[PDB]
Amino acid sequence: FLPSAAYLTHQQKVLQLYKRALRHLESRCVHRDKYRYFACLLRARFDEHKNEKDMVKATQLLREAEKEFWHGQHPQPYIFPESPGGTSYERYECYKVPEWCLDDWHPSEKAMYPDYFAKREQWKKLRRESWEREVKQLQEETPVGGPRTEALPPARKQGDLPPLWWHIVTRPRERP
Amino acid sequence: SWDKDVYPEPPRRTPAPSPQTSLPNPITYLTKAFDLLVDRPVTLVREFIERQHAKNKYYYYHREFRRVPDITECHEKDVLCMFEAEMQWKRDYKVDQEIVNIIQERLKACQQREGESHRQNCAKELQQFTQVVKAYQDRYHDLGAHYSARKCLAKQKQRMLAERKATKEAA
Amino acid sequence: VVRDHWIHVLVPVGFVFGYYLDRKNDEKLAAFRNKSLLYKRELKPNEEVTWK
Amino acid sequence: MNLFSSLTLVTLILLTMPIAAINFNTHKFTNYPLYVKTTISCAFITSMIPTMMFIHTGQEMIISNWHWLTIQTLKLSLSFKMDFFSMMFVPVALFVTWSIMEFSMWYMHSDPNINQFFKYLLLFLITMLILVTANNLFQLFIGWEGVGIMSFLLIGWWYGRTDANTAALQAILYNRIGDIGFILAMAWFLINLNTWDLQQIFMLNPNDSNLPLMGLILAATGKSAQFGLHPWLPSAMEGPTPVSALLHSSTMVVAGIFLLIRFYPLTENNKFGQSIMLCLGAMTTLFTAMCALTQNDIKKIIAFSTSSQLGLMMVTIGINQPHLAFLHICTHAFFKAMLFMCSGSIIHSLNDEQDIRKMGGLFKAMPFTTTALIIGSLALTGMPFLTGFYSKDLIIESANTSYTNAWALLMTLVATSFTAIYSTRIIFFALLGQPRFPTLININENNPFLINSIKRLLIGSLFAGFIISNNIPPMTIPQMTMPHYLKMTALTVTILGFILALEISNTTHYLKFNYPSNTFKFSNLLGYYPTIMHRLTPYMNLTMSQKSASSLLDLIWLETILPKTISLAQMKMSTTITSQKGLIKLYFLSFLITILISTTLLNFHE
Amino acid sequence: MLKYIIPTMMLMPLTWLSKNSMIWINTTLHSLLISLTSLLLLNQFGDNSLNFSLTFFSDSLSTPLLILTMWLLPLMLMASQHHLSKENLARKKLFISMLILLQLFLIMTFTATELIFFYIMFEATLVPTLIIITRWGNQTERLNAGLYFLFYTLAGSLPLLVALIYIQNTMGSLNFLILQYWVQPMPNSWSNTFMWLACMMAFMVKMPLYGLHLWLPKAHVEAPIAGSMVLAAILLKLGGYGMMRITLLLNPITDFMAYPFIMLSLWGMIMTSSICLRQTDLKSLIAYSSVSHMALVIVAILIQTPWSYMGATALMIAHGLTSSMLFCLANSNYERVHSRTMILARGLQTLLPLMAAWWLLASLTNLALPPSINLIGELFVVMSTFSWSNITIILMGLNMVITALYSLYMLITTQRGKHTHHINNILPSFTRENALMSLHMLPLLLLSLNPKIILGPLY
Amino acid sequence: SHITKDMLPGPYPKTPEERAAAAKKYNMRVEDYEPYPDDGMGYGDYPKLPDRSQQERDPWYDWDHPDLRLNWGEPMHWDLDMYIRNRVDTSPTPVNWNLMCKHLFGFVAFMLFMFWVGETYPTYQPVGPKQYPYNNLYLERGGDPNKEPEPVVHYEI
Repeated sequence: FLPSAAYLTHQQKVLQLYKRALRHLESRCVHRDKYRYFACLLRARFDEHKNEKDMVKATQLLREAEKEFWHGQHPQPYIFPESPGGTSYERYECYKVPEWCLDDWHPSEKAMYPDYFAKREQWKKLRRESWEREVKQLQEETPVGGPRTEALPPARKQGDLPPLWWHIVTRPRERP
Repeated sequence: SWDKDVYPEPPRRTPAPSPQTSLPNPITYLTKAFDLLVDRPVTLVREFIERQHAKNKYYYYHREFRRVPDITECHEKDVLCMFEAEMQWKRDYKVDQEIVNIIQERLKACQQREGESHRQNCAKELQQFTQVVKAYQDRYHDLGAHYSARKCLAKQKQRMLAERKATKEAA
Repeated sequence: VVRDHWIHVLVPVGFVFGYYLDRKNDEKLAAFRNKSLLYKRELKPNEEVTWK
Repeated sequence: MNLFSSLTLVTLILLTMPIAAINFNTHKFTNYPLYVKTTISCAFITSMIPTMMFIHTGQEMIISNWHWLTIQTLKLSLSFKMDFFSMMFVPVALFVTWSIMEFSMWYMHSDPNINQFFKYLLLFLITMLILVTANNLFQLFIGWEGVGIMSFLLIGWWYGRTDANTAALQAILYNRIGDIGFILAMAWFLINLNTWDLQQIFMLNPNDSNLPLMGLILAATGKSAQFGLHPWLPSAMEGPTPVSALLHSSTMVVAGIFLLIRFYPLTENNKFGQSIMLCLGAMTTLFTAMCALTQNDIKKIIAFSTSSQLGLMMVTIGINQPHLAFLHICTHAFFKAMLFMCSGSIIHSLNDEQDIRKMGGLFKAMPFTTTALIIGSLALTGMPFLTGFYSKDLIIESANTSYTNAWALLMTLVATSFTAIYSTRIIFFALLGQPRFPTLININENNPFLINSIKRLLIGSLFAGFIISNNIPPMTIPQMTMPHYLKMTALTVTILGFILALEISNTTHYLKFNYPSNTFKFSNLLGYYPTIMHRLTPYMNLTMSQKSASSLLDLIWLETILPKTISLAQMKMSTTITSQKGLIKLYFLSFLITILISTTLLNFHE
Repeated sequence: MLKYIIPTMMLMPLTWLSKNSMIWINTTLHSLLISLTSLLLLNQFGDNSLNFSLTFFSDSLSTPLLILTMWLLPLMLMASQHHLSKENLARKKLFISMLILLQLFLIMTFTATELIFFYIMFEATLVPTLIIITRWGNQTERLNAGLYFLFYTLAGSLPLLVALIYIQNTMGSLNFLILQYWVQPMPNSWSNTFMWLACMMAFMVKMPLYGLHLWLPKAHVEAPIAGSMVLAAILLKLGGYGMMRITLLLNPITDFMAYPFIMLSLWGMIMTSSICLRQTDLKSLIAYSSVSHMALVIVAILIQTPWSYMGATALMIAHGLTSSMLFCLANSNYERVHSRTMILARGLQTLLPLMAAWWLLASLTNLALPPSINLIGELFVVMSTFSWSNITIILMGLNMVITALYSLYMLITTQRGKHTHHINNILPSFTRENALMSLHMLPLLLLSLNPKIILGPLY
Repeated sequence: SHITKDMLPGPYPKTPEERAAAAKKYNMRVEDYEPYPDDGMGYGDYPKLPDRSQQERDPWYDWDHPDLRLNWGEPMHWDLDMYIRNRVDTSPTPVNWNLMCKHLFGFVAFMLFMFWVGETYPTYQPVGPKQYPYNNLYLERGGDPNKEPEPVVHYEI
């Protein structure tokens, strides 16, 4: 369930296991120095059988490693206050008013803010002028009838903006 | 105003506090300042408004009724007899509900005046409360929402006939 | 003021008409003028009426 | 009396003018926080005076006016009184909330929606004040559901954040179970004593007091975050910080047991009632005490701590000592308002990381908040003559010197040891250890409003416990005749708890990495009660809502039984009648057999 | 009462011979003047009712419902543009005149002296609503909804006429006083049981109770806002009004025969509050809410306590206001996004900052907020039913818990947490919609100050 | 403006045409399409999914609808109203489920058992009654001012 590929990798799965076990050992192990000791012990335990030339033995050790990890996890791991489940986790989703709005104002409030609305007008002209031919030709020129991936190509032909940029550039500041 | 014999009040009992030691007494200074800042101007305003009231003179009277005879003297159908009968009964019902309200307010006031000893000087009012409310429970209670007057007289006949059978068994 | 716009005068005059006709019905139903056993005083002071 | 009644009514009426200020605003203010803070200060400085007159003379009173729907034998007005509890509680709440106005000037300065916030919080104060002044029981119910719904809004302040509105939904659900308990008690009072009025109800003593007191127990264990309905309290901590401070330090959480403190002449009798009281209190006390161990957030530790304190107050109602429970309300209110406000100061100073892991080094990082935390988490246990001595230790003395349940005593004893050890662990992980918090630090307390608020509440929690707890008329018999090891036992248990927690701390200094043994899990996962019940009962009710209610009973079966069978009967009879090909011989044979069946079979000439 | 009948007639050719873009102002202004004149009625005192003829008379049950009808007319007549403002002048005038004629038959029905006249004006109220919801239903099953509405309400309501003719020619006339002052008990035979079942089952169809309630939600989700609000508020509370009047006869047999209807109403109140917790189609939640609250009303009518009748009429009026307003907010959100669903139109705390106050205040008047009239009604029904039996208060409080749950879920679903950021057509809130919200809420709070009006006959 | 044949009458049979139409219609893989089956509970031919799907779907994929975990073209499992975050969280638990309910019910049974053992075996300090002066404090009980003067006295010990 990832945008660029279908399966992660074997190495990617071992690597996610390593980051999750190291994070849970952070949360388990306070005072940071016994943490550093146990983290180097874990790094050594990965080093002792990292260089095995098989593949079914690699997935064997991976599967038993998930067993002996899920035995020893921590109930409330220290997740950061931006991660899902965290303390904040879009705390300031109260104030992410999107920018398809702000055009439905009365013109007196538009007369209070001259320069920002003039520059929004020139950005909106830049959106409307460079939408049809360039973006739709690059989106209906390079793909096959099945796209088979979600990475979209940059604009490297001659000039202007990359395709499908508007609701990725004009997103809110995430600390308004 | 109000009659002192329908909403009774016991006489006042108020001590004179003898201060042992001398700090003295912040609330006495504060209540004299309260008197001078609140009690005088509101009294002057009320006296002005009362003079403006007593320039002219309105009067409102109390509405009073007569005694239309009975429901026991009305016949089989006779709708222009039962009408006066049941409206007279319904006005008795309203004023009797307010009798119960007066007695229950007396019970509340006996609770709050007599303090943390409830059972001293509240036995008489609780006694008359249980008396009048025993009368109400006997007389108006178990008839429901579509009372007109006739279910009350049917309850009257049924209760006195049952007590007639009870005293015949007691004979 | 009337023939300038005559549309807003319609329902207040209709209500005045209905009020007049309710008073006319009340004058039509004027039996038992002083024949109730409760609301019955002698007629006074001037002329013949206690409600209309 | 003029001064007494007039000043109580202006303490109620000063908390209506800023609502008029926002309603008639029309040109938006900037000093509206300053306005709300100075009117709360004026409300406190007019609420000090009639309490002083109350202790100086006595002179309790009720006021009652503007009766509406005086329909049957009852009548109900806006009727509120000031007695011992009813005006010994109000200045404490106003004082606490004025300090929270200071701290919420500071903490919520950088969010531009501050005016609606102070509107909501002032309206919450108004509703809880209406709850603690009234004697008409319906007005108590008004204050009840009003503080329930303002608790809903202030928990769900941060829109977005599905944890917050999940929390608010859980809080309003357990408040409606408080409502079903309270309306059962109200129904029994109406039908058996013609009213809901505390004067008349206390005037009698109805002896069959089982159904109303069971309803009161259900309402109190709903509103006061207790066992069976407790786990909404850390979830309620998941909102903003001064919200949680006001909402679960002084107000909104004592309103469960304040009702039982009000109904002391009705719970004089009914030994079954007091047995239920103190069994429930001991269960809550041990359960949230053991659940408070191995918690790694600040606010959830403080929520489990205040749940244990309300457990001691239910024990205090189980033993016949209501006035000690009220004294514990007051001191507890000062104390944990100060504790929440100090933790909110630290959390906003340290970029809101908010957790006990990655929290450590804060002593000498300016030590005003560390002084606040050590005074607080000192005062939580029994410290021999501080504010937390008087209430809690008179509670355990009167609990030990009584005809008790003999296991509830042991539960309160063990949970006093547990509150000693999580107080020690919150001190040790919050202030003492090696500093574990990320660089580019801007730890800041050069700040007027923060130090003024913390200053005002430390001055509160040092003196006002004694000042309140000494000059009151003795409404009970103090015990005062204990043996040895029954008066000493409070300090004995707190000291052995400190030794136990300090040796656990020095084992945390070691390095062994022991595996958990599932009692760690049982104390760490909030208990298994939130996970088990919140995954069963939302799944069971809605699984029976989709199958039975949604698809099965209404739509599919009721649309087959009433429309479909009738419509199919009409369709089949029509397709049998009108499906006639046009041959005339069939029609005249029908005429002939009609004539014969009318003559000889079913007679019509006879 | 003729002073209220005849300007309702006179307000109809107003709409025809007013010119283009001037029918609106004249009809709104004159119906609001009719609302003031309607509020001048409230004279009713003490002993008797008031008689506005041998044809018209007003009990104190009929007074607040009549003022509710003549107050809900101009609110609706303003509420029903922007989904027919682009339509024709003739069809627009036909719609407005249809609402005026429906008001006329509702006034006919609420000031009905005779029960025969009450039945005729009952189904005369039934007539135009089918035409309204079918011609402007704006969905594809409006035919099915109007047809189920018609045949349910007739086929339940129809042997009521036969029972009323039988009472007409076995006891003389059917004035409510001479039906009263003469009514004799009717013993436990079987023909009396069928007469009771005919009358009470006709009104059971009209309320509805649980076994007959799929009548309603199609007629609300597949109907315009005018037919929806009039249908819910005035037609269901008119059915309750009718049961209140006709239950004065048949005094002894209701104790014998009125247990299973109490049962079906209670258990279906619980199941209906459960079914409106998990649905989509935002309009339908208020419909099943109305089914739950009128099942509570039915329990309140069939138990026969004065506390129960006061709580019943208070619950009727408060729920009529609340459910009509909440229908109107649902139509406002549907005009914002052409969805009718619930999980789509998310966000709306950030955008539309004022609409949150009306959603919250309507959801709290549906929550039974304690000074409001809704809790007054529900509280007296709970008091009376706990006097009925000591065990049935569990179902009442469980209804209370689930009612708070689904109402506040309906709040925090549509208008809490994240805009779906692909909507980008919603405009800021007009003055019209907020004027409608202020016309709904402010009479409810001003009755919450002084509810001695809306408590009915047994005040 | 919508096709009438994008709704869903009838169950799975027959196997080539209706399964091909449903797989093209629900934007699903052919072997991933599963009807319920047709036990007659309604349900049409709407697919069966792995039924939990909302505390999974790791939130760093950055799909369209952030607080719903949908992606505009998923078949939207039949019970989604019961499955949103803020309704039901079927996360993989840190312990178990059966072992959890066993420990909880055993602990609640133990606490209520010890409360019953307490309720049959109280504690008390070695102390007689509270001795009341005037006839077990008569005339400040329920009353009867002249009915029952009950002779009871206390003695100094």
